[PDB]
Amino acid sequence: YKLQPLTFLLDFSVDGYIRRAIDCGFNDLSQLHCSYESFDVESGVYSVSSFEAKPSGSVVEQVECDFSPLLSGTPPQVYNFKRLVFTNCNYNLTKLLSLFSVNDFTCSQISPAAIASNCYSSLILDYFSYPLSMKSDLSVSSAGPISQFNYKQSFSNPTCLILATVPHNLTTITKPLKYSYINKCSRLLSDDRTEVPQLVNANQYSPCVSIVPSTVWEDGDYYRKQLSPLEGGGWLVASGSTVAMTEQLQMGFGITVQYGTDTNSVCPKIASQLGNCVEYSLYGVSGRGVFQNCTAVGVRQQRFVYDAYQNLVGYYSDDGNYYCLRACVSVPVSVIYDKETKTHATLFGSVACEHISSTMSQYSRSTRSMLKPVGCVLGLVNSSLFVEDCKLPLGQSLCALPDTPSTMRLAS
Amino acid sequence: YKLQPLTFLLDFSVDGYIRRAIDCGFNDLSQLHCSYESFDVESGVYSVS
Amino acid sequence: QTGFTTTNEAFQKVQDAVNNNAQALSKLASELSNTFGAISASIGDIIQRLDVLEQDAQIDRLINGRLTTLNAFVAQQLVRSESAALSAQLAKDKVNECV
Amino acid sequence: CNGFQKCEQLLREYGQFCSKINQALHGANLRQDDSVRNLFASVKSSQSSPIIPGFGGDFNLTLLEPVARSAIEDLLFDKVTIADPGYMQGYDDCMQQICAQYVAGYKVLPPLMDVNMEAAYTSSLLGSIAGVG
Amino acid sequence: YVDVGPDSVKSACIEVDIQQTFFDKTWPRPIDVSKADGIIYPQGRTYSNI
Repeated sequence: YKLQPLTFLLDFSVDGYIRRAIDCGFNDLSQLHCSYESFDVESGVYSVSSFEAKPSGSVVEQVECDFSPLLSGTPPQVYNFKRLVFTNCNYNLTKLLSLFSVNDFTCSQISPAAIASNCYSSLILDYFSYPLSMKSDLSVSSAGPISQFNYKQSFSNPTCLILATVPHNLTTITKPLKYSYINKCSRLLSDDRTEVPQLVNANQYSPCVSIVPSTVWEDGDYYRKQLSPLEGGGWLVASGSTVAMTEQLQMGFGITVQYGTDTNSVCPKIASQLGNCVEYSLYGVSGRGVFQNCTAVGVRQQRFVYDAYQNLVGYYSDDGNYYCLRACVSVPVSVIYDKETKTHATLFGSVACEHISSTMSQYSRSTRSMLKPVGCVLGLVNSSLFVEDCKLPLGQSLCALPDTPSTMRLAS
Repeated sequence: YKLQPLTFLLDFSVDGYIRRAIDCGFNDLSQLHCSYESFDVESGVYSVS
Repeated sequence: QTGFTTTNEAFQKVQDAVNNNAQALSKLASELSNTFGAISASIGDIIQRLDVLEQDAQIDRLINGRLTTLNAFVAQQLVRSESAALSAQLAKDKVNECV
Repeated sequence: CNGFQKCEQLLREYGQFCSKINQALHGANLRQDDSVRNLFASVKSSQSSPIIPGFGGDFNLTLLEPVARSAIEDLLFDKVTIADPGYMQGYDDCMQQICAQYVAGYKVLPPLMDVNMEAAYTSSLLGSIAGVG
Repeated sequence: YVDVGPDSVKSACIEVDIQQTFFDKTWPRPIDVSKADGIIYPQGRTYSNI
């Protein structure tokens, strides 16, 4: 017998050895037995989880930006880092990792597999020359000098910090004379009594970085530029430290994913148009809805449309076809235990009678894989006698007027 | 005209273009409209600075 | 018979009571389903964030917030039912004597 | 939750909280039914005069049933705007287009009394008023 | 980089007369929110009638 994690109500006799157990998952009555924590529950109308329609006919809606410029030519220093933005273009993560051996791979606030699989609104990649030894000094957020005065990554945006070594075989990358960074950046005030340090923002240009040459002449070299009176006067103090060049060039790369921009798909005929059913997906937003031609409301300047709710409907995404989606249909189930008569009757609330499907044929949701046209009560009920007026009446009140006496045998 | 961050009540036509808007920050009367989130509100005593 | 909405204040009270019950049920449920998590699609980190670890954290906080909001909604329903029971007894007394 | 494997693992731990919420809702619905029955019991057991188009001379009677759904009561139900409860065809009406089952997820229970049954109770009261005067 | 085409070969720039006082006029045009003057539409998506 297969074993699966399950919640089992356990009844213990005087000995304490288990004698009777209830499986909550199998059958609606067993879920009711788990409720109240009693083997037998008093007869009542009890709601059960609604049966959601199965998703079907999924629709999916999803140039070729090369990563060659980043790996070609001399990489700039961390203070002089240059960021390249790639938008609406096919991209391959595998090619970049194969091209450069990756000593350290880390992604913050995001999953590396997830970003590759999911289309991204924007992909900004920053190229910098970074020594391999100080892996700790480079961080998305740190008090270390490289984050504080050289290159930083935005904590709020999901960001990936990658340290890689250029292969000797690759000739496109040109080794810098030596790794260079500015250890300390500060600006003297006009009075000169107080000097205030400046911390570089992520993806933010630095005036001190510009005054320092791309390769610092000496470790702890000092550069002084007198600030203009228009900018408040005083002097600019820059201290740059040099790291000896490694035999193999090492480059620090900062990866930033933007999903903020509404309309952009950086992706790595079921999926196409036709499919007036539950499953669907669009350029950047995926939702389950039924699409019908409506031609009622929408400027159409933006393909996605909002319903004044936190989750936008996103309808009218195709310019050619005006389709307005609807919410997924779920059918509520109400069961009367009728413990005294020991008969269970199942009623599906609303959704007419024909719409409901026997044994969850059209509905994925069920208590378990094994479950459990005459007239049309509040909902179709599996009872042999549709009407038995004045026969042993009991006030079950399953829906409204019907008393449903089973002393099955409903609507009296 | 310089722009500054602010919350503005927005009215959308069937075309969806914004025919009219309300600036809540401009005055107490606009602030009561912003509180109800309705362009037209019945006259009543309202919270003030 | 000719005027109910303006002539009768009591009819306006019926309209207000019907509007209040419908508004409370519709507004509350929709707001809870409307991205309770700071950054979510009603489900936290379903695939985009750090696989299972990030997903479990965001889903857990969203579920806990929904449960507390549901408890507040249930408490409001219990207060409404108690007030209804008192009013129903008053209505029965009016039918017994005044009518 | 919309319904996911991850949601289920957390939900089973919080299952007791979900169960207690359901118990309170079931009790509230039952007590509301008990209140409706108590008011109906007072109306019932009273002899009722057969309804007459004119109960007395020179007396206008909008209360007379058009035939269920007395005129003024219909006026009242019409002026007001109730779209929250749909039964049997309510889900079908939403698909044609409130949306209790479509989004979020709750079920609005039936009143448990037909409008015609409520009108019949008012009809019995109308006959009783003249007799118990 | 980019090319703007050949630079002007003119020997000297044309003389400019500055008359700020003549230009100054009383023409007040306050932003009217009611008429949606100078408000950007939300770029993310179109919105419902309400």
